[PDB]
Amino acid sequence: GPGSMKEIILYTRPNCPYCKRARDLLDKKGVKYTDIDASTSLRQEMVQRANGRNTFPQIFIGDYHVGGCDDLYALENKGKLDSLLQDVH
Repeated sequence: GPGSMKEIILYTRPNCPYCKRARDLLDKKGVKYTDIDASTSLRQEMVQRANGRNTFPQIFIGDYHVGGCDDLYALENKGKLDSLLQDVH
């Protein structure tokens, strides 16, 4: 059958000295991450239709909302790498 690849979306402002880790890992693996401006005007609607209902900053991946930046790292190192990679893929 055909293939299947998910996409990663980060919801936050461009002034995130921590998010650099998340974006770094993604680009390092070789995936396409979408940077969503903190502006709720578009973030609220995006995150709302992305998960179903939400209006706060966090790290979205495929069909799941992580939350914190380091979170993705810890989980990925804990064994959730498969999911993260499968989502960012």
